[PDB]
Amino acid sequence: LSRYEKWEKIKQHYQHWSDSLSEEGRGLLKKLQIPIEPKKDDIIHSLSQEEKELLKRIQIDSSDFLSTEEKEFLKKLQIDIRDSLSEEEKELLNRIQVDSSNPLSEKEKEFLKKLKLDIQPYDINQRLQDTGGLIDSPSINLDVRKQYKRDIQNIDALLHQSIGSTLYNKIYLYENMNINNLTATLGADLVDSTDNTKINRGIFNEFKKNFKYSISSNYMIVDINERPALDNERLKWRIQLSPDTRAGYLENGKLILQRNIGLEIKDVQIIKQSEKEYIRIDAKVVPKSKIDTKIQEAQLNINQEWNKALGLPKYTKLITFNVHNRYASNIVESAYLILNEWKNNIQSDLIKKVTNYLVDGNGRFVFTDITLPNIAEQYTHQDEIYEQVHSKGLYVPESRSILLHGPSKGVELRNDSEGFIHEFGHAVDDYAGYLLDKNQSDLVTNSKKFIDIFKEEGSNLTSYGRTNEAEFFAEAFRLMHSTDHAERLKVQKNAPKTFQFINDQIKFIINSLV
Ligand SMILES: Cc1cc(S(=O)(=O)N[C@@H](C(=O)NO)C2CCOCC2)ccc1F
Ligand SMILES: [Zn+2]
Repeated sequence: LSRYEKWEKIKQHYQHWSDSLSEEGRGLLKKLQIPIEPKKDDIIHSLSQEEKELLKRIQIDSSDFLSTEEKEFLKKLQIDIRDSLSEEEKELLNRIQVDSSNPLSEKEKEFLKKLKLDIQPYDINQRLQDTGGLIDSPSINLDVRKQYKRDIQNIDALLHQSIGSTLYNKIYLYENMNINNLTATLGADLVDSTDNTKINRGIFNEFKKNFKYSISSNYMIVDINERPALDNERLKWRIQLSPDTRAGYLENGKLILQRNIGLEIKDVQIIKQSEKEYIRIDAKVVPKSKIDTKIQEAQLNINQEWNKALGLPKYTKLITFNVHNRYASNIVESAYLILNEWKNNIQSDLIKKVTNYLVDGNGRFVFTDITLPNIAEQYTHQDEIYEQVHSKGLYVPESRSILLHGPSKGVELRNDSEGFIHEFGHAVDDYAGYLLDKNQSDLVTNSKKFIDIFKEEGSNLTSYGRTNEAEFFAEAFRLMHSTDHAERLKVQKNAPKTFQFINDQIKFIINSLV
């Protein structure tokens, strides 16, 4: 009631709390709000001459294991490295990335895999979001892992004062959000292709359809009064807190809320602000446990549903929903769609045989909104942090699992179903090689036959198909099972030796005896 009035009231409620903050608890909240960024100087200085030259040339955007932010920071490093080369050199040494696509050299990936460790910012809210709160996951340096733990414990203890039974229902809190923070997929096609000031009604129904609940595993920083959207801020959350939600007052009319809260999506509409269309999200704070309960129930249902269809013992734990972030209900809902597309597009006998092979190794299909290095099915078989990978999808042979990360975007994929089919291609590759040699299991694509076929047809299909034999097989396998016939034909057409090689590996799997 009165924007300035609302502000003043909330501030006063928290006034004593703010006055009691130590210079330590006050520096902590500042660190939480403004993460400590790596110094570009320090980084470049730590490199040797050869590494500088490598970093200088390397096709940064070619890496499939780096976030945009990490790709970008690295590109500034690249500029500074050449920030002392002729204009022509600079224009030339960058005007070839146009027709540039070269899955990096092994020696390039190794270098970047290690450099990625040195370019991380100290970001408490990101750590929590990336791990879904599972802050002991061995996805970062032990020493840094412990500092995060301490800061987080320290911040949890500061945020002890509830909003109160007087204010909760008397105030809405706000949050602007970039759609790409929940769905990088819908995000790049949910703003009307033609008129950017509008929302595509088709997608919006998509988005909305399955948006029932959301979790915050980090500390939401919310505005006491709604703020005009910035650039890519097409989501405008209107949040109602529970009488017992803990928070702290932040200068400039903001609140930091306690981590691990649950939210119930009450209404989602398309609304108009300053002549542009925005998506309004009305949410209500509820206990996380009440949402974790919906998730565990959805997990049990999907497994019982599939254990029957795939004829496995009912109690079989095949599917895991490792869900902790703000687009939670979508990840759950998405898994149903994906497994349906998978079944509607691949011979039932291929599905059963391969899925049984995974099950025999205690494999899983992991649908998640936390980064892949934090999924035990990967990390328990990858001690070296530099070899751990975050990406749209992953197949881990050692654990016979498929990991599929919801929020990210895969290379030239239309949807998550397709990422899944590609991952299943990896599993098919594994099983086939196994069938040929149970006494020395190896991947079919490691066969001399396929290797020669790769050296010949390896570049005929997707750019991503060129990365290596394994991926080429997975990409052909995916395309051979697309929902669009044209794609299925181009493989048989443009890559007949591969097509026949896969169909032959499919036939072999189907024919083998139990
Ligand atoms: C075209 C395509 C790319 C990915 S990705 O963009 O997630 N790349 C990873 C992959 O192929 N996983 O199976 C790589 C990333 C580097 O480490 C190995 C897996 C996932 C599925 C898919 F269909
Ligand atoms: Zn792959």
